[PDB]
Amino acid sequence: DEKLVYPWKGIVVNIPTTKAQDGRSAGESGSKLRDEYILRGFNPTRVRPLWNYLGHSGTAIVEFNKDWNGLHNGLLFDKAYTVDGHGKKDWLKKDGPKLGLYGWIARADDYNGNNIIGENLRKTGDLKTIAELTEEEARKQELLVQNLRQLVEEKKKDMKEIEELC
Amino acid sequence: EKLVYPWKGIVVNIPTTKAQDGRSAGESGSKLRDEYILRGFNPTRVRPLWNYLGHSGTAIVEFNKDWNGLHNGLLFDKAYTVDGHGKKDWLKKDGPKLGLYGWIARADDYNGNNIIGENLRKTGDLKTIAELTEEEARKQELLVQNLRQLVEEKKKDMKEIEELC
Repeated sequence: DEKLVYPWKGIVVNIPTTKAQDGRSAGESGSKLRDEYILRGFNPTRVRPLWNYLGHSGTAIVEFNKDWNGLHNGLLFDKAYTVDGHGKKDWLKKDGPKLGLYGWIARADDYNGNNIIGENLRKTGDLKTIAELTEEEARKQELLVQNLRQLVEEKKKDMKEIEELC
Repeated sequence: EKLVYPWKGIVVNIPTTKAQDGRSAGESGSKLRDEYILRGFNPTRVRPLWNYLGHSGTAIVEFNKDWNGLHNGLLFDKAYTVDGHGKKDWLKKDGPKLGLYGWIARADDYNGNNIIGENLRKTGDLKTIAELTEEEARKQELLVQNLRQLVEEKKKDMKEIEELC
């Protein structure tokens, strides 16, 4: 199906910024936003705003753990904003003025995209397709059980040996 | 039939020698241990049974507590048996016997009212193969579940993600 950015990443936009005398924008460290997401159960490792020549672009990348708990967290992050009426599709409606953060998990569109996001997604990660991953993992598992059953199967044979002698 | 745990071997007809004082003596049996080792029988210990004459002409062969032990002991047993030197062979009133006669220790020996039985009860207890053989493959059919369980779990964890995706 659709691919995603490994390691899993979150995109949030519409961060409030402030323009200083020199004309550069600034903003919160995002560790404030990290904490919130932590308290929310989203357990991200890192929240870094994307910078440019002006400074804070009003967008940040949310970083999740490489493992399967990561992907879990990120998806939650995604479903939250989506159900709150603050998904990407919501960010993009020309339907007017937007209030508060809008956020979504990073897929191929974002990785591809010709902009400061896409540029910072390719600098840091690679596309990967869920099922492809989801498959290898249950294959890696159906694999050991054999090897275990094998080892038991063996011990069983070792036990019929003795009985056959007895 | 039951057997003596830890597994033991009985060998009889060890040659002995009578000293001036009227006591019998014999080899240490570590010589016999070594032979059995070279034979693949891998015993831990061979100790002759003594009394107040000294060497009774019989020794107990000791095997490891584990399942390799029982294996070794049984081999020991089948060897002597096929060599024409089992217990049934030791006991025929059919005449004069040459060389060691040996056999693995079962209930008869453990019970028996003699220096053997007395030294098997002092050192071990009867146990019935199947009873043991059972618990072991039950202990095993048991973990595989618990493993499959753990995998079964990870599989569910994986459908979760797919269901969200």
